[PDB]
Formats: sequence, structure tokens, C-alpha cells
Amino acid sequence: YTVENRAIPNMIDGFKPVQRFVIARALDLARGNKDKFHKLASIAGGVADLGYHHGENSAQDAGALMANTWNNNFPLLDGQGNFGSRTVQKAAASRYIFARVSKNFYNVYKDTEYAPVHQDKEHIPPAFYLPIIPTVLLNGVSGIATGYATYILPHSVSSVKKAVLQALQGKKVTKPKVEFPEFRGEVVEIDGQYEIRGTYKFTSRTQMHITEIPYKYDRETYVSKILDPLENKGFITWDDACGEHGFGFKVKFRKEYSLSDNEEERHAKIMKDFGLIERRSQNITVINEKGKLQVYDNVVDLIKDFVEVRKTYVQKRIDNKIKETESAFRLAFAKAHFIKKVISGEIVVQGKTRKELTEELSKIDMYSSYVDKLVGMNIFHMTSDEAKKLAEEAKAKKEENEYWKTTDVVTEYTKDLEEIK
Amino acid sequence: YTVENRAIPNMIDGFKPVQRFVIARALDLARGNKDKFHKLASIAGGVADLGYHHGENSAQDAGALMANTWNNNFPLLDGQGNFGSRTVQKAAASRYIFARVSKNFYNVYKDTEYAPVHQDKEHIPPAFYLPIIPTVLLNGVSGIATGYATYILPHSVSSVKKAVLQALQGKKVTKPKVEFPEFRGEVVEIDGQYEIRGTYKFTSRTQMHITEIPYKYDRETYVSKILDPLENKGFITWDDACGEHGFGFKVKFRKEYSLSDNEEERHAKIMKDFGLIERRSQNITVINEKGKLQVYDNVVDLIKDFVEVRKTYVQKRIDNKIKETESAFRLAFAKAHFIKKVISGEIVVQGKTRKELTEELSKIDMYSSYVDKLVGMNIFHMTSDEAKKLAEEAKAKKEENEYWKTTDVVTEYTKDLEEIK
Repeated sequence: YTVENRAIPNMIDGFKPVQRFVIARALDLARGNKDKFHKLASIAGGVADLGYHHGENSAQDAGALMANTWNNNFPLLDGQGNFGSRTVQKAAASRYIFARVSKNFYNVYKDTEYAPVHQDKEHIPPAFYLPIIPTVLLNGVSGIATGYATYILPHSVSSVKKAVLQALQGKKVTKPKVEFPEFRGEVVEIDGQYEIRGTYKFTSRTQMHITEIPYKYDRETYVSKILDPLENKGFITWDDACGEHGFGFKVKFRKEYSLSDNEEERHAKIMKDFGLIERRSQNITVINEKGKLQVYDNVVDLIKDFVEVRKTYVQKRIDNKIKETESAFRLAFAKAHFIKKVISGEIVVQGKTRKELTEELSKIDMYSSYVDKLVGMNIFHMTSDEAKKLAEEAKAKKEENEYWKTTDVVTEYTKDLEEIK
Repeated sequence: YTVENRAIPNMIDGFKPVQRFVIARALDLARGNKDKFHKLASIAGGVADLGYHHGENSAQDAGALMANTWNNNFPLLDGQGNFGSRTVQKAAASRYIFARVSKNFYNVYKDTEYAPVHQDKEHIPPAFYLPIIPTVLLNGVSGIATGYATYILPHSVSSVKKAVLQALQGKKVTKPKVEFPEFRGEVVEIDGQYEIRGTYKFTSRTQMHITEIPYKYDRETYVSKILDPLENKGFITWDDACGEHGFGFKVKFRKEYSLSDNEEERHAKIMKDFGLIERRSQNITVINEKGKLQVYDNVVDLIKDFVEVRKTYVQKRIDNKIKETESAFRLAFAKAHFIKKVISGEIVVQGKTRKELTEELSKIDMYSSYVDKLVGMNIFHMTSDEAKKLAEEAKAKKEENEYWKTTDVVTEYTKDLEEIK
């Protein structure tokens, strides 16, 4: 059960079912008003109302996992309170912190009502939501399921948007840049793996300043796994000089730590001894559709197949827009035509009863179908200028009907990317 | 402040302001559904929402004071849980017990919307509610205010109803019978006071069975104030053999307690030594209207002046019924008449605009007054059978108008006593 509904996310929405629960509870609380925040303890209580059944403290941990910004290039939930940064990896209590749906979420998650229904009928969130850009590989996540494991590193945004703009006419795959938020070092892709390299500066011959450490190292683990083994072995003397929105370590080399005269060998020795190279292997494989694992390369093929799935939804919304515009056209044309018929008096209504008038309007098929609104017409409607207004509404619904008949999916998608402010 | 709003009740509703708070909170909780019960802890919380400001535990004591039936001949609040009986005078906790508005309350408290407004604007209950029978003296209550005291004994119901039935044509005052609930003894009115006499039976020469004790004696106080002083003085030996819905004491006379050979002297000696005569002085004086103390005799003069106050309210409701029936008559006559005018086509509406039609219907004063519903007429209304239906409605409102013009207060009150099931 944990391989499909607890641990590992999906292609389309880009989130686990627990993460679907927390964003749906944020949306359900924000149904009253968008701009107000909501306590994440109440969200961890209400995900069980939506159907979460793995403990509300795990929902608090997930609320800390999306509510932070140091593990998210493309944030989706606005947070109020103490959540942390790259320094500390733990947020505060759920009663102290507040969360709400962000403006970026509405910038990405539109047309969510066409989501296919979850197999669990007690899950008020459906199977997978419909954003405009999937975020399963845009943020980075770690997950171990029964017999399977995955580790995902985030990448860029705008260059990936350029890649999808190339891909909509069918071009080649563009390799993105592995970008992490609040990161100041370098990422170099060698033989499939990625060397993540922190920034260290020789302030003098035996003094060093470190501003970037890898993502497996917070303050405490970089002290205890690098700075404390180097300190206890008589190598360096370290001082913690980090900031609120960054890192900083002042390292003084003792006389036992020999430094090579060649810059390359000394650089390799320092960069290996300080652990500032992290050789990460991103496991891209994750669920598509209703529980099938899929191996990809980066975000680009992800959003390619996301667009290819999304095109069917936009074609369905085009067909439904055609149906509703043709329907509103014939309803408003029946409005204007029946009004004009009773302006000219060709249909007599006075001196009569209910059932005789229904059988009288039953002889004309449009009027027979739309009695229930045409008998719903008021003395507001018993005028000529309202006949012209409803004929104008029928003409507007007709021109919108050929507008939705002549439109395409791809131009609509470019327009939908165009209002992203 | 305690002389008018805390301690002593009123004529009309028959309840203290705290008791008005508890019945209004019961009604406010029962606004969703009548037949469901509500926890009296929530009621003691919500009386402060209505404006009670003398501690919610006092509201719990009041909920025990009306929720029981052993101090109430004419009960008004249905209770679910453990409340007690004549045996124990203390109910359970307010969290455990539940209370709701009873069917008897709706049998008595009709036309409550004509209650005059309380002087305290923060009191959501008004000054005094409007039942059909007042219950300030029908249940019995004890109250000590600043410089004043009152003690009230309940009396009968149906004989008092016969007395008010005599009083509505202006007959003499009928003296009721002082009736207490779950009482099996006797009440004899001597020189203004009342001797309440419990039942005691000579099972043999030196054995006695007691089935009724006075209202100042529960189990514990009749043991500690009668049975224990008689036991410690070497007089009797008592055994507690009471039931769930009654009393019982088995008394064996010891040899030191001499019994008189005359039945009257022995009866007087036993009845004085066992305390089974309670000589109670009922203090009838209690507030009328907006805080003025009034001395009466029994329930009969109370319901006499209650009827005399109530006659003004029924006359006002008769006048308001006349006004609303004449209004609905002229509105429905304008319906049928304007429909008939547009059936015959004497008022042209087509080919026209809004303001010209309003100025056209402004020339006829009934149509000028009732444009806003006559322009609100649908194509439902543009028929002849609906003209006949609305003329029938105008005729029904007219016959109801002369029905409310020809009716009287007294016949209405007899009808209102007639559906009391």
C-alpha cells in the first residue's frame, strides 16, 4: 500500500497523496478567503477529514517539507511564522506556524476541476491534480517504498520553459541546469552523477572562509561530520560564522595539516577533506498515472509528457466550450425570437390557461424544448430593447461558438503561459 | 440589582431572568430540531452568550432546579439523564445531563413574539415571555432578595383551569387545592398557614410504616433531623426502606417510648415527634411587570390578571390580522385585476420601455402602489386560470378579513385552550 499511496509522488500533480491532502486542506480552508493564513495544526487535523490515515504528526512533517523554501526552487505554499532556511532543517510546531495557498499555486494550478477521480472514494482529493507545470522533479524529494527508492534534485525553471516552448513543435531534448535554492556553489554533471561543489576562499595562506556547503550538510552535520573530525585529528581549527540567509566558516590551518604547493593538488586535498563535494545520483523514476513507475532523465521530458497529456484536457474543454456556447446561442435566440413573436402578437398567450399554452408551444420544437425558461420570462422580457439585447447575447454566444470551434490547443497553451505574471 | 434581575421571578412568564436565560438557550439550541436533547453544560455556557453574568455553575443549579419533576406539578423542560426524585434533591453534573424544550412548553408558551423588550439591551431574552398559563405559583420557588423574601407552594392545574373558565365571564375567586408532585399525604389550610401531613400507618402496636415525609425533608434530613434524634434519645429504632419513586421507613417502638391509649393523643404525640407535620407559610408576593412587588393569594388571581393582560395582546393580534388580511386582499385583487386588464388588453405593455410603463401604471393608484409585484408577475401570471386563482385568493383574504373583524378575544382564548392535547 505504501508503494502507491504513502511515499512516492506522481507525474501530473507532482505530489504525494499526503501532499495532495495538505494542499487540498489548504485550499478548503482558503475557500472563505485566499489572502488569510491557516494554522498547520488545523491542516494536519483536516487532512484526516479529507482522508489522511498515517498520523497527523506526519502531516506536520509534510507541512514543514513543503512550507520551507530552502528545498524548493518553485514554491507553492505561503508560510507565516518560523520555518527555517538552509541553516536548520526543522520548522517550528504546527500550532505556531501558519500556511496558505500561494499566488504561485494559482499561477500554476488552473483547470484542476478536470482531475480524474481517485480510486479511494473516501479521498476527497482525486487521483492527480492538473497544474500547468508539474513539480515532481522541480523541487527535489526523497522516498523509499517497499523494494524501491528514489532521490530527486531540482533544476531550473525559465530555461525549462524555453525547452517546452521548443518541444511544443517537436524539437530535441534540452539538458537543464541542476539548480538548488539558496545555493552559491556549482553543480557539474559527470558520468550521470552530479558533483555539488561548495565555495571556499583562501583568505590567506593558512586561513579560509567557506560560504557554501552541500545539501546533505546543515549547520550541525557539517560541524559534526567535517569540522569536528578535522578538529579532533589535529588538522584545522574551525569557527562558526554563518549568517541568517547563508553559510560561513572560518578555518585556520594548523601546522600539522600540510598544504601542497601546487594549487590543483592542494585544492583536491582540501576539497576532499572538507567534504564540500557531494557526488549525488538523482533517481528520476516515479509514478505515472494510476501507479506505474517510470524512469526519465530530467524535468524536460516530464513536462513534455505533461503537455502531451494536457492537450487532451484542453481539447475536451474546447469541445465543452463549443457545446455550451452553441447551447447558450440557441437558448438566447429562442429568447429573442419568442419575444419578437409576442411583440408582433403571432403567439397569443392571454385568455388562456397553463396546459393549453404548453401544448401551443409544443408545436414549435425550440419553444417546446425551452418552455421552462420561456415561460420564466418576466415583463422585463416583454419589450423590444430586451429582444435586441438577447439577440445580441445570442450573436455573442454564436461568435464565441465559432471562436471555440476555430481555436486550437497549442495557441491556448501559449496564451495560458502568457498571463503568468 | 438582585431584587429585580437575579433572585425573584415575574408574573407573566413565571420565571426569573436566569430562568428566562436557560429556557431561551434551550430554545436556541432546539432551533435546529425540537426532539433532540442538549447538554446542560452547553446551556450554562450559552446563557452567558445570552447575557447571564452570575457564574455558569449557578446556571447548572438552575438547570437542576427546573429539570427535575419532584418540585414541578406542571413540567416544562424534558430531561435525559440522572436528575433525581423526591428522595435526593441534587442532580448530576451538567456535562452528564441533557435538557430540551418539552411538548408541554409549546402547549403553554405560544405567541411569545409579542413580548415587550427587556430594559437590558444585551439580554437577548426580552422582559417577560408570553405563555398561555403563568407558572410563577404553579411550581413553587424560594427566593431571598435585598430586604425581601418569598416562598411559593404549587397548587392544582385543572381546577384552576375551571376557575379561570369561571373568571373569564367575571365570577368569584375559587380557592384551589395546594397540590405537590409525588405527594401522598394531605394539605390542610389553617389560619393562612398550611399543615402538610405525611402518611404513617400502624402496622401493629409497636411497629409503623411511613410512606410520606414533608418537602423540607429528603432522605438525609429526615434521617438526621427526625430519625437520628429519636434514635439517640432511646425512643424508636428506624430502618430505611424507601423506594425509587416513593418513601418508606420502618419504625419499631422501644419500651421507653410510651404510647397513649387514646388514639388522638397518641396520634398527636407521634405526629409531633416524627415531624411529619410541616406548618408552611406561603409568601405569594412577587414582581409584576417591570419590577414592582405584588401580594396575591393563590394561582387563581394570578391567572385572572394574566388573562386581563393577555386580552390586550390578543386584541393587538386581531387588529394586525385584520391589517394583513386586508393588505393581502388588496394585493391579490390587484393581481387578478391587472391580469384581467392585460387579458382583455386594456393596458398595453409591449412596444414600450421601463419608465413609460411605470408612468402609465402610475395613473391608477392601486397599480401605482403595487408596481413592484405587478411588474414581478411572470408568464405564469399571464393566464386566465391564474387570474381566477388570484381572485380566489383575494376572496379568501377578504373572508379572512371579515373573519378577523368579527372575531373576539374570549372565543379565541377558548379555542386556544381547546387544542391543548
